[PDB]
Parts: sequence; structure tokens; C-alpha cells
Amino acid sequence: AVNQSSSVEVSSESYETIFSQRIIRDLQKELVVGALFEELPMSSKILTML
Amino acid sequence: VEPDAGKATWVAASTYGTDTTTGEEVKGALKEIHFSTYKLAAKSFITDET
Repeated sequence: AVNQSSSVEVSSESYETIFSQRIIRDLQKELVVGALFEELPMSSKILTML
Repeated sequence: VEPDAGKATWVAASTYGTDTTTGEEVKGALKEIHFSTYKLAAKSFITDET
């Protein structure tokens, strides 16, 4: 509500409250496989070796 | 010895004007304690013949 109680007479409509422009989140996950093993760079579609 | 303090209520917020319904802020009762004191005593005597 915002119409209750009138202090003392004059009151305003809904949506008169300032808020905070930013975005946040409580958690993410755990992540580890993307920074463990080495990368092997390869130009071609496939590679062979003996 | 003062009383304990204190259980205070929360204002429901649909009214205004003081108008505030605070349960009465009762000042309890100031109290004391009587420190009673007793007497202890003893006697003894002797004789010339002992």
C-alpha cells in the first residue's frame, strides 16, 4: 500500500520509490576442467602420429 | 534491585496519528532485599580449685 495511512491529508500514488540500477547474483558454480590439461594447437581438421 | 526490561511490540503500520498502541511501557516495580543478621555467642568459666 501507499494510500494508507494519509499523513496528514495529501498522499501520492504507487511507484514513487527510488531504486538501484545494477545487476548481481548470489552464486555461480565451481569450474576446473578448463584450466587443467594442456591445449594442443592444430590448424588442420585431424592430425596423425606414429 | 530494578525490574527486568522489556517486551516491546511492533507497529502494524496501517494507521497514523500517534496512535501507536505500544502495550504501555510499564516501569515495573523497584524492589530491595532485607539483609537479616543473627547473633552467635558462647561462654566458659574456671574454678580456683582446678
